[PDB]
Amino acid sequence: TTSQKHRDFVAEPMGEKPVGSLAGIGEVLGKKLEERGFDKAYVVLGQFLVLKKDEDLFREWLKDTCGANAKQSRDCFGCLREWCDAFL
Amino acid sequence: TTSQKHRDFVAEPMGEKPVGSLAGIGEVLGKKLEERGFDKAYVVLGQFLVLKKDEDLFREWLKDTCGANAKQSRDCFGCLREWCDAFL
Amino acid sequence: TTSQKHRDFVAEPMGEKPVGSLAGIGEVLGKKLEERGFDKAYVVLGQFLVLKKDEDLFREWLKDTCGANAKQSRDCFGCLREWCDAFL
Amino acid sequence: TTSQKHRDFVAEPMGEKPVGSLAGIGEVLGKKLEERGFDKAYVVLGQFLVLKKDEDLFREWLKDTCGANAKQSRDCFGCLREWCDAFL
Amino acid sequence: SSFSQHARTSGRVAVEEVDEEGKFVRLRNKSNEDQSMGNWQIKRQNGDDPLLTYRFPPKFTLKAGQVVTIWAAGAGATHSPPTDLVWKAQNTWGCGNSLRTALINSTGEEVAMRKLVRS
Amino acid sequence: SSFSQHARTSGRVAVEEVDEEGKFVRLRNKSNEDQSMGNWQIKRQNGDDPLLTYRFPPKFTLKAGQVVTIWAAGAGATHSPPTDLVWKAQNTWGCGNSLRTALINSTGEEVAMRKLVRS
Repeated sequence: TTSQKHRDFVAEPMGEKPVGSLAGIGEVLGKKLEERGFDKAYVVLGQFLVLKKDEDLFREWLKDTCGANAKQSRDCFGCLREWCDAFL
Repeated sequence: TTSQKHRDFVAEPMGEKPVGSLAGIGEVLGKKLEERGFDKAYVVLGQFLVLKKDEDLFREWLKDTCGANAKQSRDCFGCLREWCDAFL
Repeated sequence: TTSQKHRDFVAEPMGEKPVGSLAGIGEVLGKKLEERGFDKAYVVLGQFLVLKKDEDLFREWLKDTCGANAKQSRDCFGCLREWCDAFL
Repeated sequence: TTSQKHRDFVAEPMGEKPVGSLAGIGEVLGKKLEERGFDKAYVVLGQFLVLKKDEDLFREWLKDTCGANAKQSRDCFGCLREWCDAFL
Repeated sequence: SSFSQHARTSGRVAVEEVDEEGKFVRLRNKSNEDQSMGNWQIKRQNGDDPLLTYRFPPKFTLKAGQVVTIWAAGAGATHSPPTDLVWKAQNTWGCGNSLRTALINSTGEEVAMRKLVRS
Repeated sequence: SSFSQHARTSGRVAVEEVDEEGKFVRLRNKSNEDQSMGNWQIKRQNGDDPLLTYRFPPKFTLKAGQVVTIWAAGAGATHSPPTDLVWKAQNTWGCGNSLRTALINSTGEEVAMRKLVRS
């Protein structure tokens, strides 16, 4: 169904959690994106908002900015979209 | 210091308020930003997150994206920053 | 306990509200009181004050002036009493 | 211009002051007003309000009710008018 | 439970519990300081149903860690201030797939919230 | 004006204006630095009338040069921090020939006071 880390993140507002706290974001991709400049989750979500929450564009950009596969990109997009539906 | 519209936007979660709901944003600038794609306050706040809360960069971007003056740019930046401090 | 019209009347000073704005005064009662000469709320209150704020005297006067029964007279007397307590 | 009793009456809400507490009303005038039915200062104020705050009407009423002269009637009218302007 | 629970709280009092049948709404002063909730307002949203607003007394205090449970009229409980209150003015707090409750303080500001979302 | 005003200040905040009908209380921070007035107490004395005690929220700071006016319930004003606040718990600040408004800090110390005296 849903990853538990996803449930933990969507349970509460993102606040100031690192991008690694995002569901489907492990140390490899998290470090990649932090070096890319997306060192925090809220900047990444703003990109997701900037991408107007589109699944395809967001997932493709995420892969091109770190290398997330279809599974990882799908999970991250789902977590962000659910959090937006919950708190945004 | 602050307008009542600014406080009303800040006093509550942004939800799905239009870009015009932002402080210092009237019909002309809000319509321009909607033309640019920023059709909602959440898109602008996501841009602000991507901007990582820089005042000068955010205000310059707003001026280049809708022709806002220092007044309107300052009002919008203050409103978004306060909303972030409250809810983010 | 307290009627909404009564709450609205007591929340603010009566000022120059018509007799119809009084609690327990309908359209027929308001028109009758206007025809009798008590065309305004404050004149009716003064008549109530002329009767030394007596419940029985004021209710009997209202009944003989417009035709109020127990409930209407009680509501009007309570409204005037609470207005006197709040402001007078 | 005004007696000390006038200042004392005006400076505070009338509440339940006797008819004698009115400015320019003596013991005999107050007793006569009580005999006629105006046994309290607020009764005299209600009579004054019924007369729609007319100076000549109030002075004539006081003269015909308690035998107050021009000076006493003028003082009482001024006291009631100032009280109305201060509180009503 | 099929009702995903989403809570947000920025003050000393959080939404301790929400009754799915709308019998009560339960909060806690999860801080270590007694919280004064004078004139505070409770706004309950049940999906698309109209908002129900309950207001605290002008001077009401919820002590640290204490439980305040506002019962509806149909709850059948007895109010025991400052621990139990029964909102006899509201028969039921309502039901629905989107049960979100926002607590509004004396200054008309939301500081705590819980939303229950069902598929 | 028939109401003599006595102004005294040893801190940064001075009592700018007092309403004779008790509709509002106005204070001014005449220094060049913001004054934090968290939980400061305002005590209003109307001659021999019982003291009316007003307490600010736990965290409140007045910016330098700004004006905050404390309005009463009978005034009908609308609160708007950090510049406008309304005390609904009190209908009016009171009236009388000897109106004394004393600003008391969180430490129970008098730092400002303005007294309205009428002959």
